[PDB]
Amino acid sequence: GVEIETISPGDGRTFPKKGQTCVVHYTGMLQNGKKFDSSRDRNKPFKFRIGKQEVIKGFEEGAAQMSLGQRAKLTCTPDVAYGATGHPGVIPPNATLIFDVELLNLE
Repeated sequence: GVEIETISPGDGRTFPKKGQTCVVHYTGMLQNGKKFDSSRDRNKPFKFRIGKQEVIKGFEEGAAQMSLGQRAKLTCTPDVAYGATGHPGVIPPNATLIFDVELLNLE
């Protein structure tokens, strides 16, 4: 399940498609917890493409439901990211994810 709660500004029309490589300043957050991940720290804006299952499933669908310049607010279910397994030492088992996501892409 992907829930979008948009911080508005942008265009609302340029949507990501297959074969396109997009650029995201992501920012993680644990529910009732602290940060666990940031692209704001490293200043390297995480260039990735669409459709290769590179990212987790919850972040994947929320990337397509945005447009250029927009700023969404994801909410990922446990079964789409890590929930039974848990990423070792960083994401606990049965975790619910929050993501500050800005889509400033190309192509």
